[PDB]
Amino acid sequence: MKTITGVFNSFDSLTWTRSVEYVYKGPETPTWNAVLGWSLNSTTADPGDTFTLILPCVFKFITTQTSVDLTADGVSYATCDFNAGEEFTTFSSLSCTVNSVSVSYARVSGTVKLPITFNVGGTGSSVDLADSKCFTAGKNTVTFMDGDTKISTTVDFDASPVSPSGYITSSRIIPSLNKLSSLFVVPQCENGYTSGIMGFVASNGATIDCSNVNIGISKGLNDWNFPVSSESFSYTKTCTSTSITVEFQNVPAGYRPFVDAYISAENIDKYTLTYANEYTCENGNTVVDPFTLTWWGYKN
Repeated sequence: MKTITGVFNSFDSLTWTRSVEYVYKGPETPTWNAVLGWSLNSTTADPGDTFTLILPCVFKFITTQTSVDLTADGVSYATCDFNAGEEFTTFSSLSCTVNSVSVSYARVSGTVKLPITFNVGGTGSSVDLADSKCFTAGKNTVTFMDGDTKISTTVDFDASPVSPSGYITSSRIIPSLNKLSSLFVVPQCENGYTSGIMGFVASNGATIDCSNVNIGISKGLNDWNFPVSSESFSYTKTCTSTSITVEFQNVPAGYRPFVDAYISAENIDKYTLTYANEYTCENGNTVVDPFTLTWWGYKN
């Protein structure tokens, strides 16, 4: 019946788990595990009271469960539902409820482990652009909040191993929507671009969701190759269920044109994009460098 704050009281560790699928400890790479400390006082907390954990800069939880319990020595003191930020908010959260228990306690403390990935960009969306500025390569402080309480720990995020000079592509599963976002950034031109055609044709069983696209020019890219800003500029586009195509003109120096779209896949773990990738740096000659990628996912 009341909302209480300050249940979560420490950020004990943030560690990345290396798997066969994932090779470098990037912020968006599954899976990061945040171990948090929590403490409840029965004189200030009653069963049915609620409290929330805030995770700034966290895209999603990597789990198929809808909730996680705060438990100690086999007793469930609270149930916390996952509320991923995704493309809706820059932060994810837990919404928790204090559980009734068969033990009486005055004070009890424990930890919880949260499987997450961070959002450092992915599209021209308001959400991704803001989060694109969340972290830099190297040492960072990751802060979560419960009401006015701030809890933090340090972590070291490797920069992308992919050169930001060439074309950039990225895809990311949006669990609540059963969709992915997918991004193409045009290769860099030193002194802007005369012209270009950027986008992708979907195949196998992928189709483009034309109601959720972003076309922008970004002022450079962050440490993970993602747009940090998005401004309009001179282009025409055509979006159909199988292809998004953006023809552009007269982009100035210092900027990177990009395009991103939501994708609906018959199989969210396997689809194919064919990328047009044509561009004519200013004062230069047209490059026509199409290529195809198969995107593979390990969603459960």
